[PDB]
Amino acid sequence: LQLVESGGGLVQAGGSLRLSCTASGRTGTMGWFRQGPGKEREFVASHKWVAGSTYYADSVKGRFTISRDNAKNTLYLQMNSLKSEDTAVYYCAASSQIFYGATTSIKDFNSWGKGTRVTVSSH
Amino acid sequence: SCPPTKFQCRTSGLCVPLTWRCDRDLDCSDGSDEEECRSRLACLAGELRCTLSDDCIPLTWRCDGHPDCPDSSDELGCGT
Amino acid sequence: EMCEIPEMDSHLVEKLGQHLLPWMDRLSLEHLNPSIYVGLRLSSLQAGTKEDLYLHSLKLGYQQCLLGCQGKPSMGQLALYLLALRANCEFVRGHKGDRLVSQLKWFLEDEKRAIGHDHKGHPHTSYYQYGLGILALCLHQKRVHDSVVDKLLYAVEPFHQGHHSVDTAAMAGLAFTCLKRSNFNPGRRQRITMAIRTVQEEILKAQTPEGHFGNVYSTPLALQFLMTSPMRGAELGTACLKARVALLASLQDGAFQNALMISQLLPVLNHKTYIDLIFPDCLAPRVMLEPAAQEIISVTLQVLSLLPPYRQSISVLAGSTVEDVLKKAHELGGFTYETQASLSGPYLTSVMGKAAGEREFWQLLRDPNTPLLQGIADYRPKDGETIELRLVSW
Ligand code: CNC
Ligand SMILES: [Ca+2]
Ligand SMILES: [Ca+2]
Repeated sequence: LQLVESGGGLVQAGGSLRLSCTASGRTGTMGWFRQGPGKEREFVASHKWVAGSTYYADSVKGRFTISRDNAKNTLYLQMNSLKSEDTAVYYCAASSQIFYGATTSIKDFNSWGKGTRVTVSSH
Repeated sequence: SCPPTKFQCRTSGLCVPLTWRCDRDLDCSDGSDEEECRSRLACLAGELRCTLSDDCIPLTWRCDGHPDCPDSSDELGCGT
Repeated sequence: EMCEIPEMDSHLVEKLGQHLLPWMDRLSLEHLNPSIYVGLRLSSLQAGTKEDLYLHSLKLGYQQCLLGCQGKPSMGQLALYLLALRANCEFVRGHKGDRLVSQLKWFLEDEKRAIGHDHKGHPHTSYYQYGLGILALCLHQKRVHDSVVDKLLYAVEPFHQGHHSVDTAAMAGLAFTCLKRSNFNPGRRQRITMAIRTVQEEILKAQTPEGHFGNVYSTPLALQFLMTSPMRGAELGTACLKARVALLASLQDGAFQNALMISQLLPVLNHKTYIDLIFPDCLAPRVMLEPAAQEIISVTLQVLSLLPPYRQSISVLAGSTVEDVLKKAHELGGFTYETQASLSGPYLTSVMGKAAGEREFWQLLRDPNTPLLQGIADYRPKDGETIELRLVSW
């Protein structure tokens, strides 16, 4: 399954970057993962099919807002109130299986995008 | 009717294992099993020694409502 | 709202039971299945005198092998044997019974130790079996320490990552429900109460747009758990009706062939769950089950994990099982596989002389990288399918 990310460039701290990922086909769980440069990858947020199937990593809670258009196979991350650590590459990911909460780890997701890099400025 | 390896319950005729013929457990329906009758290995921490048996059991098995010791010592005084 | 899954057509239920029926005459220890007995006793169907012989065989096999044999029943299977006793309105008793209880308690204690106080360490079997063991003991009114419950209480919270199994969450939830109804572990009562709600929410969040909770085969156990308690604030009624729709479609499309799966579904179709084994109703009327009176297919078998790698096209009659394709591959040459007995059915221990190690299983997949939801005997491949066997780490 193909996943194509969009949005996300050069923001001053405090924030408001929206983000997007569209998929060729319906998927079970779709999530977002951020990689700090040189530091593996970190889970950011899931969103399974129904309602608030929203799962958040404790770092982003209160900025957050993962959302999912099931009609258009497209997920989104509002990412308000951005900070130093939020600088990273953000990858969209998907898996055809809906499981018991918090997949969190990589390896549980089969399909990945190329990523949008996001960068936050101190001044 | 019954192999040497297995005791034959009377009345039922059911063949049950020869062990259990005298296990103080009434395995046959009539009870024909019972009526016809008749240097040391250290334990972990957080285990009890059974008062009379070799056996060791988690110390949480003390007064849990079930006799885990052959002597049943894990369930004897059993009051605050 | 309540989870109510209304009765399916009696004909449809009957044909499910007829799938179980041949197993009533398979009394060898490799085929004895306490889950089949339980599922049937909790159903609206019965096998008459065959049931009594089946239970007798279970008690002969399990007590002789564990306390004294081709193989031995695992501890997880011993837990299901305990459910079978409840299904006949029996409490495990006598000196043999007491010993069996302590063996199951030792299983839980060993898994507790394996998990650790850090909680980093994995159990040697699954959290599913850990929950099943607690449930089985609780059903016979045998207490387990709060420290044992806590492992499961943790394993159920969404971000825990021990497992991501709707079946395990449902079984846990079932274990937690038995503890709560029995007023066991009062020093964990609030956490047990909260854990039940947690499992409810996570299961209702695993619902598929089709209606299933996780997978068609997770839905039965999930429904068993959801049926045991109200869920205020949530629309449990709606979720469960959507699941029946999904369940009905799956049934009419022949999804349920496996005996264990049927044994987990039949109680649901009779408005019963494993929690009904606390106060069993053994004399409730049940309908007597009576025995229910060419194309060539090529399937590609691929084993990339092994070196040298294996890709071959195997020609079999249509409706053939993955095991049937595997058997042909052995006859043609260059393929060896090994299988071990399970209550679900054959389990693939080895492919081509490589046998999975600890935390390793041979996954069954159909390209592209889609894991199969059915076993080698149950799954029948469509023409042109590529069936892959991959060693993977769980
Ligand atoms: C735990 C887990 C589970 N699994 Co696996 C999963 N995920 N499983 C297993 C582990 C198992 C390993 C362990 N040490 O426990 C695990 C992950 C490696 C295994 C592997 C998969 N599993 C399988 C699925 C499909 C089955 N498994 C379940 C039985 C699914 C179970 C859920 C359920 N509803 O029962 C499950 C939660 C609990 C199994 C249990 O302990 N039962 C209690 C025990 C007392 O009974 P038992 O029979 O003696 O348990 C043994 C067997 O279950 C066997 N086993 C496990 N899965 C299967 C599947 C089949 C088809 C067969 C014949 C045996 C097994 O392993 C256990 C020995 O430890 C099943 C309901 C899960 C599900 N909802 O999808 C599913 C069967 C669906 C069906 N139509 O029957 C796989 C085929 C997936 C795949 N494509 O590879 C595969 C089996 C491949 C093979 N080599 O033959
Ligand atoms: Ca006896
Ligand atoms: Ca005790």
